[PDB]
Parts: sequence; C-alpha cells; structure tokens
Amino acid sequence: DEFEEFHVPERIIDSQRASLEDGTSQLQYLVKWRRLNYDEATWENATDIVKLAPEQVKHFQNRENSKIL
Repeated sequence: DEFEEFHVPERIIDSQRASLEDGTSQLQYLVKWRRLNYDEATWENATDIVKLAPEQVKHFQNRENSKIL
C-alpha cells in the first residue's frame, strides 16, 4: 500500500545515528513535516523516513557530506 498523502515529510534537516553496540544502532533522521505558517519538525528513524521519504533521505544522505556549498 502507499501511506503518503496528508502526513508526509518535506525533507531532512539533520541526522542522529547513535550506535548501540549491543547488536545494532539507533538511526534517526530529523524531518520537517510540511512547512505550516510557522514551522514543524521532529526526529524519526532514518529507516522509516527512507521508505516514507526515500527521495528526501537520499538528497539528505548525500548532503551529510556538504556543509552549505
């Protein structure tokens, strides 16, 4: 199925990959849901955002190696 209509991420702003070492790691990407008149953005697993917003996580992924350029 496709769950991407009203609740959809606009793009990534930052990432938070915390290694656990117990057998896995905590990967989370900061996303900004829409723009809204004011603003709105939180943290979500980079795995879900990859499937939920693969185009954004990809553009965000390649950006991780680019500090405003």
